[PDB]
Amino acid sequence: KLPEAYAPFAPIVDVLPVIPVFFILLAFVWQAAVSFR
Amino acid sequence: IFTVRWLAIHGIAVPTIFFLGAITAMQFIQR
Amino acid sequence: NSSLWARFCEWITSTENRLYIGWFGVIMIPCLLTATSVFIIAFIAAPPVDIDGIREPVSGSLLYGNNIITGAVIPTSNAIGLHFYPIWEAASLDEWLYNGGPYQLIVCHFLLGVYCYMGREWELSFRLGMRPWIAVAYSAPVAAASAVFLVYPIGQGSFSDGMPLGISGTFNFMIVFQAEHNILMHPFHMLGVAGVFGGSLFSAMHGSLVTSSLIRAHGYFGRLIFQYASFNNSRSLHFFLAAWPVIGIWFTALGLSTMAFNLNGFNFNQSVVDSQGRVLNTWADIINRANLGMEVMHERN
Amino acid sequence: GGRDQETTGFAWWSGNARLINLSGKLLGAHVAHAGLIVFWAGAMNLFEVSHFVPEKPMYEQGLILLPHIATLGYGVGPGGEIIDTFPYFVSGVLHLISSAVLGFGGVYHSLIGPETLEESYPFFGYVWKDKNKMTNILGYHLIMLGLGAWLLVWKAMYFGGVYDTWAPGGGDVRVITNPTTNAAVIFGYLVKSPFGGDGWICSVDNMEDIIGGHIWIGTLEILGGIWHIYTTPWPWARRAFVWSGEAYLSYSLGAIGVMGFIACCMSWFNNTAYPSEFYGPTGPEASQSQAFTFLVRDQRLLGKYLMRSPTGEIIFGGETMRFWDFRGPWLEPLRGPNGLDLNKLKNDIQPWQERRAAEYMTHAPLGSLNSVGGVATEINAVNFVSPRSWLACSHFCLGFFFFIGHLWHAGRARAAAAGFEKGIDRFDEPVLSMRPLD
Amino acid sequence: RPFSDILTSIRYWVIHSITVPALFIAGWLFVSTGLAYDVFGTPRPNEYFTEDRQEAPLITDRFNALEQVKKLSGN
Amino acid sequence: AVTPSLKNFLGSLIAGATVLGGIALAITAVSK
Amino acid sequence: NIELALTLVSLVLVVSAGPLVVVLLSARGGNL
Amino acid sequence: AIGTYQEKRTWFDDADDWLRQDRFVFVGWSGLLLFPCAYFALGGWLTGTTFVTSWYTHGLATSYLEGCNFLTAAVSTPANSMAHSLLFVWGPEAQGDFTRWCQLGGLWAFVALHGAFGLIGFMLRQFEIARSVNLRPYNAIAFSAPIAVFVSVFLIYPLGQSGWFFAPSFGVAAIFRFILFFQGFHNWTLNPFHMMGVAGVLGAALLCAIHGATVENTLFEDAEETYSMVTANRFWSQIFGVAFSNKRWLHFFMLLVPVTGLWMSAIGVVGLALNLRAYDFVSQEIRAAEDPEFETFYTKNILLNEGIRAWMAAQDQPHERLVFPEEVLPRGNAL
Amino acid sequence: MTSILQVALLALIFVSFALVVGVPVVFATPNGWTDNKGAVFSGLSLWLLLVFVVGILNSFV
Amino acid sequence: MLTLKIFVYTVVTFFVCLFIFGFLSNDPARNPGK
Amino acid sequence: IPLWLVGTVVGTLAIGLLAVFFYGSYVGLGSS
Ligand code: CLA
Ligand code: CLA
Ligand code: CLA
Ligand code: CLA
Ligand SMILES: C=Cc1c(C)c2cc3nc(c4c5[nH]c(cc6nc(cc1[nH]2)C(C)=C6CC)c(C)c5C(=O)[C@@H]4C(=O)OC)[C@@H](CCC(=O)OC/C=C(\C)CCC[C@H](C)CCC[C@H](C)CCCC(C)C)[C@@H]3C
Ligand SMILES: CCCCCCCCCCCCCCCC(=O)OC[C@H](COP(=O)(O)OC[C@@H](O)CO)OC(=O)CCCCCCCCCCCCCCC
Ligand SMILES: CC1=C(/C=C/C(C)=C/C=C/C(C)=C/C=C/C=C(C)/C=C/C=C(C)/C=C/C2=C(C)CCCC2(C)C)C(C)(C)CCC1
Ligand SMILES: CC1=C(/C=C/C(C)=C/C=C/C(C)=C/C=C/C=C(C)/C=C/C=C(C)/C=C/C2=C(C)CCCC2(C)C)C(C)(C)CCC1
Ligand SMILES: CC1=C(/C=C/C(C)=C/C=C/C(C)=C/C=C/C=C(C)/C=C/C=C(C)/C=C/C2=C(C)CCCC2(C)C)C(C)(C)CCC1
Ligand SMILES: [Fe+2]
Repeated sequence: KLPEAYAPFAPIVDVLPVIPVFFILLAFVWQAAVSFR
Repeated sequence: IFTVRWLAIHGIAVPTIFFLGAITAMQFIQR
Repeated sequence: NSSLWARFCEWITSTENRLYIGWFGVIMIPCLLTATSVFIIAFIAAPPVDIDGIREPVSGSLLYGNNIITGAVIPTSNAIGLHFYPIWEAASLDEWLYNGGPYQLIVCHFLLGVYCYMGREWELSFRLGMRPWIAVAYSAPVAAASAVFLVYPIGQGSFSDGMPLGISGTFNFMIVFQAEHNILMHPFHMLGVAGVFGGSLFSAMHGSLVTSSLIRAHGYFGRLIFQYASFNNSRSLHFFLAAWPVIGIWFTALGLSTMAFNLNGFNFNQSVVDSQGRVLNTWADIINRANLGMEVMHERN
Repeated sequence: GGRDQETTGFAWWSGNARLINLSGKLLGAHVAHAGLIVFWAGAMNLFEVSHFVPEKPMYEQGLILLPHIATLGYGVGPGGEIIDTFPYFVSGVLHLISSAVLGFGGVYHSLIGPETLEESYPFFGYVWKDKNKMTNILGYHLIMLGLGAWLLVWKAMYFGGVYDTWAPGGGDVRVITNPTTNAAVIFGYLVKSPFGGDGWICSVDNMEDIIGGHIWIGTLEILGGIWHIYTTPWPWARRAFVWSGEAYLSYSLGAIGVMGFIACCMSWFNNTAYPSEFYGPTGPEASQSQAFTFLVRDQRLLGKYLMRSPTGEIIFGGETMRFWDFRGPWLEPLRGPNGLDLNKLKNDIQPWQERRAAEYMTHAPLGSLNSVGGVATEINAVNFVSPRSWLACSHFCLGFFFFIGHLWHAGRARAAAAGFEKGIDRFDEPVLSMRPLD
Repeated sequence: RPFSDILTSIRYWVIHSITVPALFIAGWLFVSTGLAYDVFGTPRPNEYFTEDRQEAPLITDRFNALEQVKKLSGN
Repeated sequence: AVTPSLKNFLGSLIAGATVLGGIALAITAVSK
Repeated sequence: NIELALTLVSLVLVVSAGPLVVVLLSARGGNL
Repeated sequence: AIGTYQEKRTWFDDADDWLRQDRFVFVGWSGLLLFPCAYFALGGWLTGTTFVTSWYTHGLATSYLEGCNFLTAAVSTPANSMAHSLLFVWGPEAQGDFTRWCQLGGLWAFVALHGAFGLIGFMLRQFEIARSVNLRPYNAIAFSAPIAVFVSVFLIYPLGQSGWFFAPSFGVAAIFRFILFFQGFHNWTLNPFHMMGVAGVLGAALLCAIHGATVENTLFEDAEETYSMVTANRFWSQIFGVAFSNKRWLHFFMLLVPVTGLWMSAIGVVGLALNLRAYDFVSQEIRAAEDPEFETFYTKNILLNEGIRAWMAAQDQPHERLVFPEEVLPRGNAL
Repeated sequence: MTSILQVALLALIFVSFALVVGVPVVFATPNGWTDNKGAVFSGLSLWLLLVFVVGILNSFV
Repeated sequence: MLTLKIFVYTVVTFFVCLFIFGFLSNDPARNPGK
Repeated sequence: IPLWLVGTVVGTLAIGLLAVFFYGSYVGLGSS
């Protein structure tokens, strides 16, 4: 597991790897906000 | 208001929402 | 090149030939012709092959009591595995034929031929001055051919597991593959079935709509389906026709490539259980029982 | 400042294509994407460390990065045992912070900054047709890659060492002292056929060869970098290549798809750069371990599990005979010049070899998308799919996609160079000038 | 009238702010309370097998099947 | 209703006739 | 339990971290 | 008022005028048959996948309520005891009890029949819309193929068999079960009609991909055709050897390939409905029997079919109550 | 010690979230980078220094 | 067998050389109007 | 309310429902 000092911060790490998918969805939603120029 | 498109959308959606609620409820079912 | 005042180069690139050869054709025509000749010869007459090194000579030649449907070019012997087995490595031509060397010869030459065929498609896209992506579309059947003939042997570690060059052999390969990897339940093959069914669907719709429109379209389809048609312009419709089957077949080829490396389809065996833990059957485990039958009957041993 | 379709000719679904001629915005996008890569590296390293129990093997826990760090000899002891997990955590954290820096940089040059830095910063400015400057950039990156390879070499030689799985008694973090710099040995791996037996570079069988090849590649890449910085392509090079941004992207896509296929096969087969102590048993390794452990178990209580290879060697019998090319650390000690010899199989077998063989038999790379181990005709009882299977599958998919991308972009680059990107000229066509008889 | 106008307008959101959650909750009570099992005949997880029957039920009578299914189920 | 099956079938016939009459009346009313 | 709640909070904060930026740009400044 | 020759307005004229209005959705006269039937077919399938069980028909737990996902959820066919009963809610079995009617598997019959009539209504809708804008109804004729497939495999095939039990249940995993059932029992792959159908389907997919790619690649730069027919014709003449010189015939061929393939598949499944199947080549069977060493991929296929049959009939056909001891179940090592 | 490290690292979490929210809107808004260069650079410096001190505490622990 | 090996190697080398030299012969893609 | 924001919200709720469905696929009935 993580080192003891960072043990309470396990849950945030559990959502870190999924963020690139959120980046591609962010590109898509930004384009939607732009109205697909 | 009670147009044909209204009737079609509601007939497709109201059961859809009910079934989605049922499915989500049974997701957290026992066992 | 540059032979006799570049006459050979002029002729190879010449577009006046009935069939454009091209520099990619320089490799396709010999490779494809060698594969064709060896396949025809092996199908017509070839000694039985030990598809597995158990010394059970499976026979796939027409002269050896087979028909067109049953006849096949047997995969290479499991003893050879992934080893390169051209004629010059076998102790004799009889030994080469007995171990299924013609299958490797045909598969290698044919894969090179189809790759150079994509190449020729690009070459004549460029020569005629059009946008060269017919090769990209053709990469789908080529991808599937590579997956069934090259990638699956690589993953399984033996060319004996490649698809036999036959019809009944193809069915046997498919049955075995479902037995061992649950092809039907894998999302990529499911997506490929969707791709093929939708390809037929859109081919039929496009044919019917264009045939009916050519009295000498958009309104008919709009009133027919309730969401209307997004591809109002013909260019978008034709790109959709290109994309749907192409990417569906790309994904089924990729699915097979993944199962080559032992990544099977969805396994929902004993997914649902009783309160006491008793397994409740579904369609998944009936498929599993079928797979068990195929698996046990495959292992001739 | 995202422009629009009319002013650039590229729709939103081709939006990034608008960055071909925007050097600064393109650089910003590239740096942001590098930040994304490093973000995923750090995030997944931290995720796996948080979900990593040292007592269990890495492959039993579906860890992909942790094997990669361990192969460098970071926090791993003899036999693949884990001494401490701190090296992996610090690797992940450093990756995450560096990714933060890279992401801030990528947002710069893209949101606000020089859109086209050709004139403000001539050193960093480039025009795709400008062969000299493109070669300058290529040479800079060749120098960087050579420095990375030499950094690996220094890590293996002048540092704690690299995890040699071929050391006696299993494996351990060995310090490489005399890497094989013999040119013939290094390039015979290239010359080796990619078929069964030879196996091409996937058949490296010792860290000495790997580090020697890395020395050679680092030196070659450095020399090529200084060569490209100080040289312009020859007339034949200028004649045989399309010189445009999409052409370079096509070339990179083709090379990187080939590399993806190579990585797939090497992760599926190789077990020295991918030690089986971390990535799990190779499929061939799993089958051979099954046969070997059955052999020793039946001997505890020769024709049952031994036969003759087509070449002539003594190999394991049954359906695993196809995997007779497998060369593992736990099997070579009991292997003689004539394949496997009965005397060593009777006396040489140490308990650690048997334990490793049993462990590899249990955790074969058979799996399913449900992360369920075993053959498809197996009940839901175990949860394991070997990291080798995941790596091979994912990287084959990515390599195939990137080869398709090479095809697409190379076709488009040739069309753009020849003016066919728009379509067929309506007024006249190349076909209309040819003889009607096809 | 068109999709853009009707979904953009806040009237749709306010009128459907009390209905869509109402239907979702209706489904949730339909499932959790077990009314789905009672009305659709789906056995609950603790009643797939009874004390009399310890295997998958089988119905043989074609016409007199109502009573057979009543017996096979918990009832 | 000499048999329960015949009673049920006739009930179904009248139910379907009622459904057809209802849809016919609905289209008639909504026509104008 | 508490760890799952913290994970959900982190997930929703992440999911909003981008939409917050785009909505701020759409409202404030107008560049987007 | 309005009519052919001064015909007085009647109720039918008003109904036809209302049903054919150019509103958001074309209802039409065929709408009265399509919308109720199709809506109820979809609703029945969704309800069956969500709530109704298959425990009392097939001995399976196949629905979202019981714990199955999208792939394994299905509306299982009625038990073999029901034979070909249409299983009305008011029928002699499940006499008005909706709960038991769902338990009897009558929901599959509901979905199947209402979907058959929805398909009829949709074909009639194609005809009506084609007549509305005065176009040839080639799309309805094309849809005759999927209707033929549905009638052959969901209605004619069970009708020729012992009951609705052996129809394909409306589900992904259940359809896979049906497919493997045909493989094991009917050797449906070896059937020449299935061969023609798969050839047609793959050829239609090929035509779709090739036509899309070529029309998108032979596009003209910047009332008139948008792609160069001559260029595509030359490209395929000099690449493949044959090319379409007429757009009309090309699109008609794209129409004809999948339709013919599915129709031949439907004929083959009609044959299978009576167990009239091209299962075996008698010559090869006798050759293998007399010569143990002789073996081909066809004999291996027959062995795999036997394995599927014997290992699956225990659970796939509960009504037969088959209990195969381990010693009689066919195995590869037992050959 | 451990609690000091945890509070400093939670502060780093919050400052990083604030930077994610602000740096993009600061950069993309018209006249955003100008007249706010000091603020954004101070935020980046604070984030870097806080990372460094968190690392120092980790070394101490 | 060795004679066959040499013959096949020669044939493959000849064809691959033709392929490579032919693609080296083709003029580079250029736009006449620009 | 902007249409793009409505689409974003609908997509986020759909993704959440899909995640809940898969979570149930891994815990509870149908999880073994
Ligand atoms: C390959 C990526 C890349 C490239 C090509 C550029 C290029 C440029 N940047 Mg950008 N930048 C990047 C990454 C990059 N930057 C990143 C990651 C950040 C975030 C820290 C920034 C932040 C940034 C700012 C804030 C500014 C620039 C500016 C500039 C311009 C001038 C910079 C210069 O010459 O000073 C170079 C100065 C130096 C002191 C050189 C330092 C080199 C050391 C050795 C760093 C270590 C590099 C080494 C190879 C290790 C590699 C690490 C690797 C493993 C990740 C130029 C167009 C400036 C500009 O356009 O306006 C004037 C500007 O204001 N950049
Ligand atoms: C991860 C891959 C990636 C990357 C690095 C980029 C990068 C870029 N794209 Mg591309 N794009 C991508 C994926 C990607 N895109 C995808 C998947 C699509 C399909 C939807 C597009 C579609 C697309 C179009 C249609 C266009 C771009 C454009 C651009 C440029 C934006 C220039 C500008 O003024 O910003 C414009 C955007 C804004 C001002 C608002 C963006 C604000 C976001 C929300 C910031 C998020 C920051 C981040 C989460 C915070 C972490 C960093 C923090 C620590 C500092 C930039 C170079 C544009 C361009 O330059 O072309 C001319 C353009 O027209 N892209
Ligand atoms: C180094 C890699 C690389 C780079 C830099 C580019 C860059 C570019 N490509 Mg290319 N491309 C690549 C790889 C690459 N591509 C590969 C590998 C393929 C094959 C799949 C393609 C296929 C392709 C096509 C067909 C087209 C481009 C186009 C473009 C341009 C605009 C793309 C854009 O705005 O994004 C837009 C981004 C999106 C719309 C998002 C797409 C989201 C995808 C479909 C979902 C993926 C899901 C998941 C991750 C898949 C995983 C699979 C797994 C099994 C491995 C730009 C010059 C377009 C163009 O006009 O070029 C000039 C164009 O038409 N590319
Ligand atoms: C309008 C479209 C439509 C169509 C075509 C169908 C068609 C069908 N439904 Mg569906 N259904 C519909 C609407 C429709 N339904 C609606 C709106 C509902 C909701 C109430 C249902 C609810 C429903 C259920 C619950 C069931 C069906 C079933 C059936 C099937 C059998 C029906 C049958 O034979 O008895 C009805 C047939 C008639 C009434 C015959 C019509 C002929 C004339 C008009 C009647 C005679 C008139 C004459 C003048 C009087 C003669 C007197 C004489 C006796 C002396 C059939 C496939 C059953 C089935 O097979 O499921 C498995 C079933 O269980 N349907
Ligand atoms: C599995 C493959 C497949 C599917 C799913 C499919 C589906 C569809 N094709 C249609 C059209 C067509 N299909 C065509 C050619 C083809 N279609 C093919 C294969 C398919 N076609 C093939 C191979 C061809 C080549 C001949 C044509 C030419 C058309 C059209 O004109 C039409 C269209 O416009 O295309 C978009 C639509 C029919 C109108 C409708 O909603 O039904 C209305 C009637 C209904 C819904 C009642 C039937 C209900 C049935 C029995 C299923 C009920 C149960 C569930 C809903 C499904 C269970 C699913 C589980 C098994 C997983 C629909 C989108
Ligand atoms: C407990 C039930 C829960 C239901 C779900 C909750 C929502 C409420 C839904 C109510 C309806 C449910 C279904 C009834 C469930 C139920 O309990 O049914 C029971 C009932 C049968 O009752 P009996 O057979 O005992 O009654 C005998 C006689 O008095 C009447 O038949 O069926 C009917 O109501 C009539 C059938 C439908 C109408 C006639 C057939 C329609 C098709 C006509 C087609 C004509 C052709 C036209 C061509 C164009
Ligand atoms: C341009 C743009 C784009 C893109 C972009 C990108 C892609 C970016 C990236 C970026 C990035 C990539 C960033 C990053 C950042 C990072 C950070 C900021 C980090 C932080 C960290 C931290 C804070 C940590 C913490 C921790 C640790 C250390 C470990 C343990 C645990 C914890 C968690 C505590 C798009 C197209 C969409 C649109 C337009 C705009
Ligand atoms: C580290 C390593 C190693 C080694 C390495 C090496 C040695 C490498 C090398 C590498 C190399 C050595 C590479 C190469 C490559 C090449 C290529 C990739 C080529 C390509 C080509 C092309 C692409 C062409 C084209 C063309 C032509 C032909 C002409 C005309 C035009 C064109 C352009 C079409 C070892 C094993 C020891 C260890 C482990 C790993
Ligand atoms: C009277 C009657 C009836 C009827 C019924 C009905 C009519 C029903 C309906 C129902 C319905 C009407 C339902 C619906 C459902 C729906 C659902 C269940 C959905 C789902 C969806 C989903 C799951 C989605 C997903 C997704 C994703 C996530 C991906 C992206 C996109 C999308 C969104 C696609 C009954 C049977 C009672 C009885 C007999 C008679
Ligand atoms: Fe067309």
